[PDB]
Amino acid sequence: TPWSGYLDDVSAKFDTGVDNLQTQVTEALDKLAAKPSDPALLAAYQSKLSEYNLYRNAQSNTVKVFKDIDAAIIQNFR
Amino acid sequence: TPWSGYLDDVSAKFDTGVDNLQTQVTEALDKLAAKPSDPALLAAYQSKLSEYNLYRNAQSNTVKVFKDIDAAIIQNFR
Amino acid sequence: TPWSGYLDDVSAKFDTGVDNLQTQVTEALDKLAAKPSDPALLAAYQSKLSEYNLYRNAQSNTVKVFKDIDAAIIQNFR
Amino acid sequence: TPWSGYLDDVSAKFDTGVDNLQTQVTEALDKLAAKPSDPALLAAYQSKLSEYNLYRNAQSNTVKVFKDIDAAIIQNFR
Amino acid sequence: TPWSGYLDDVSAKFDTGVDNLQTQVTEALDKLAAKPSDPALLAAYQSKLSEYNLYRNAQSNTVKVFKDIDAAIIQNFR
Amino acid sequence: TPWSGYLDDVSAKFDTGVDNLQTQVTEALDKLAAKPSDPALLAAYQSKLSEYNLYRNAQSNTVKVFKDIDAAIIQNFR
Amino acid sequence: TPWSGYLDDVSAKFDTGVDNLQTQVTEALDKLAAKPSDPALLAAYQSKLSEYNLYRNAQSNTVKVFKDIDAAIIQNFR
Amino acid sequence: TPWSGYLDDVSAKFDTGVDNLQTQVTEALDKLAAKPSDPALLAAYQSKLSEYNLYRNAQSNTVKVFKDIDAAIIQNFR
Amino acid sequence: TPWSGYLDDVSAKFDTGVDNLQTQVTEALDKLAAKPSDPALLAAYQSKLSEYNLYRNAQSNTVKVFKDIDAAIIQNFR
Amino acid sequence: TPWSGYLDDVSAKFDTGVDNLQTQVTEALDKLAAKPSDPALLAAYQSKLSEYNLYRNAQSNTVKVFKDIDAAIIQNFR
Amino acid sequence: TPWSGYLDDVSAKFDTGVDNLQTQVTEALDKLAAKPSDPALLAAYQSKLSEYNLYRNAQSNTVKVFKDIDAAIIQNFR
Amino acid sequence: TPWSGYLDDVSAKFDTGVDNLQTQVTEALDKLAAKPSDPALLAAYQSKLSEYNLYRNAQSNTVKVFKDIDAAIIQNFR
Amino acid sequence: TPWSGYLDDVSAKFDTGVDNLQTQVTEALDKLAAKPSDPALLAAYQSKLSEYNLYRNAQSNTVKVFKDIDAAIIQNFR
Repeated sequence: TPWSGYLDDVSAKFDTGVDNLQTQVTEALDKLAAKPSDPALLAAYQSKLSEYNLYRNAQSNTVKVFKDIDAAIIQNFR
Repeated sequence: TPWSGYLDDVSAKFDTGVDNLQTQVTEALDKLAAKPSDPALLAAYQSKLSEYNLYRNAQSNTVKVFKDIDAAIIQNFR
Repeated sequence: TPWSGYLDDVSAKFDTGVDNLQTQVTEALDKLAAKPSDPALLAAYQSKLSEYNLYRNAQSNTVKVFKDIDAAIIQNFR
Repeated sequence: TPWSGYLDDVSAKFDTGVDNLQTQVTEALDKLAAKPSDPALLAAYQSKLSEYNLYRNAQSNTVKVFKDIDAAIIQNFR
Repeated sequence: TPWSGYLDDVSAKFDTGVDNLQTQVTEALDKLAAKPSDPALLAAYQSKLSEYNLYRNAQSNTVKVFKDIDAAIIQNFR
Repeated sequence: TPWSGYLDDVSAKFDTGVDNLQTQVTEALDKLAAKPSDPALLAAYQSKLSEYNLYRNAQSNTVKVFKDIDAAIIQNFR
Repeated sequence: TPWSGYLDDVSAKFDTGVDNLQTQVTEALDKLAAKPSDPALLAAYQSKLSEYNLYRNAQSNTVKVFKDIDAAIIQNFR
Repeated sequence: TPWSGYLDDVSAKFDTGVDNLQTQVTEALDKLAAKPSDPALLAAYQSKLSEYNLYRNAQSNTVKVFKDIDAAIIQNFR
Repeated sequence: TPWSGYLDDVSAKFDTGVDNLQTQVTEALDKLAAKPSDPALLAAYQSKLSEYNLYRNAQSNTVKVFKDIDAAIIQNFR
Repeated sequence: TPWSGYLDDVSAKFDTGVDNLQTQVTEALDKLAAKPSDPALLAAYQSKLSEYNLYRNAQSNTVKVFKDIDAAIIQNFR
Repeated sequence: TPWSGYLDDVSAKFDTGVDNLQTQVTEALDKLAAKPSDPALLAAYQSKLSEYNLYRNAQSNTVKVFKDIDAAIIQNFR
Repeated sequence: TPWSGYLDDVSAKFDTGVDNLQTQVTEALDKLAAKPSDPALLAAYQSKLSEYNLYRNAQSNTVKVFKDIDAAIIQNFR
Repeated sequence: TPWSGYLDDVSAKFDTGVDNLQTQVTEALDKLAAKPSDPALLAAYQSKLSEYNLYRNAQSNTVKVFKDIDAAIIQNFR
């Protein structure tokens, strides 16, 4: 069984919170690269890329906060 | 179920806000290309093309604003 | 009873300080998406969107300041 | 009571600053479309349309300036 | 007696340094909104608005500098 | 009679040293939240918030120093 | 005493640099509108109108340059 | 084996997404330079050059976005 | 004796590096405002204004760099 | 006679090391607040403010070092 | 035999993890400097330079983390 | 021997990468200024000036990137 | 004989490691201040200033590390 800590479970909630955003970004890029002059494909790709940008930034900053909460408590043991 | 974020829902309101503007531009182009010397077809195509031009510009700039609002908040987590 | 801290009460003052700005932005977007070529609707939406932009930026930066004031005091306990 | 911010009040001064310019443009267009070969109607419509053009450009650029003034101050909080 | 700190006194020097710039911007806007096609009023308003823009930017950045000078000294107490 | 130690009297000098800074910060926030796009209100709130930030930091670090002076003397009793 | 900044003084040099160009344009228009078929009046009005056109364009662009010089310096404070 | 990172693979999808656009632009230029007064050659070259213009702009901006996503995560390691 | 630091001496080298550029810009503006339709005066003023623009930008950015070099060293004292 | 310790004498060397830097910063601010759009006044104030910033940081960190040297020796008495 | 610690072995995994990225950046720069107006060479160099930028940042931050883990353990010996 | 760092060697590759582009721009300007109405001289000067424009922009941005790579590593020493 | 410790000898290796970088920065500034619009002088000064910036940062951080190594050993005497 692969072990998962508390910081893993926080980062897992973003991964399960979006259904297939990792799939939808890759598929929208492949349709865009086939014909990069379609306004229907450009506006669709702008939405999914900007959505994926806010996805990783909210994920990585959240893990950073819970790390600093835990490190402040462990220091007060000794 | 295809997942849709908040930026998807903002861009979807422009898509549902016009009924068949993507259809009307394509149909007016096909009637124009059959006979590109009809003043009734030129004036009809000028209206629909200029309407489609303002459609994508208002859509793409609106998504850009809500991205910068969200990125300013996520930065203030840590 | 839902508990509310001091940082909740600071952020609540921005929420009660505007009456229905969350409503007015959504309603102005829906009227704009119905007809995105009306100058009366574009100028109305520019005002409410720029007002909503300054709303969240002043809110999020204010909470960040009071967090750093409190964290400086808690560090000087031990 | 409909809430109005500072940027709303700046844009409202242009709206109250002209009495019925939104009415006068629409009425001059309706008289022009009835008979678009009258020089008295063409010269009247040229004046009101060019007046309405300078109206929206001075309005929209003014709101853009006060937005950038406010965003520079809010950034210097934290 | 309303208390005023050192950062208040720095920001007060910009307020007393201009006599009635807050008045002159508001009065020039009201004369402009009455007739927004007068070149004498546009050129007068461009000067006062750009002057008011440099006013707040020089004020807010100056207060930010003296804050960081003081915070560096207070940290070296303990 | 509420008892007050020496560390209470040091912290009381900051409280009496400012007249109504706790009042002025709260009142400036309430005026800002009513209309968070007024440059006169943003620049006033930047001054009072940054003044309140230096207030608590100078207060809390000063009490920390006098604690460590006293604890060094009490250790040299036995 | 009406306060005048540096950008006011730059724009004032164009106003004092021409003696009565604002008067001469208005007077030449009034003589032209009385009899708009006089070649002596048309050629006189072409000269003064084209002179007034270069007047405002050189004035407004000059103020724009000194604004961008000042804004680049104020940014390098903090 | 030539190593290829993730940013290489994103830029490679635009290169494989078009078949021979780098060839078609060069060949259309060579046919145009032989006889630069043929309307069949001018209209063919306008299409391929404008297509190649949107090709590089969509490619270079996409790589810039994924760089800023990665740099935000690497900063939150320490 | 007026004291001058190292950052004063860096900024003084730009001031002594140009002989009378502050004079030449003011004199070219006064000759331009007397007759703002002379191509010999417009082309002379374009050269001196663009020269003065690069003067302040190179000056202010240079002082900003030496400030950040010094602040990095002073931090490594304690 | 006002008593002065060794840490007073170290901090006094910075005060006597600059002649009138406390005067020059205050005078440059008063000239700037009278006309905050003069590039000669902005560049002069950038130099003196950045000089005053490095002044207090080098002063306060130096006193912190000599405090920690003395506290390490006093601890080794008993 | 050249000795290699644990921090050397962590940094060595980035060096062996890329095959010839140090070679590919240098070769792409030499081809770019020969003709710095080729879009095929600019887009190739943007990819390799941005890849090399993320390479060193992920390497240097990783070594910093394992240093702080080890220093926390060594402190708890005595 | 004149010392040259790594950033000097990167900037030197652009200088040696072009043979005499600094010479060719100056010579094409001198031939153009002798007779600025020759289409053979205008089209030759457009090519060399636009080539020199891309030369300095690619040079200066490349040095900026390697500076930020080095500054990120030096920060992780202490 | 001027005494030199171990920390002096570490800082001396940076000073002897560059031949005349202190000279080359000062000479490039003097040539730049004579004519601050020469692209050959701007690009030369960008290279030497950025080289001098990395020089002091690598020097000052290195001395800080060897200080903390020595202070950890001296503490373990008693």
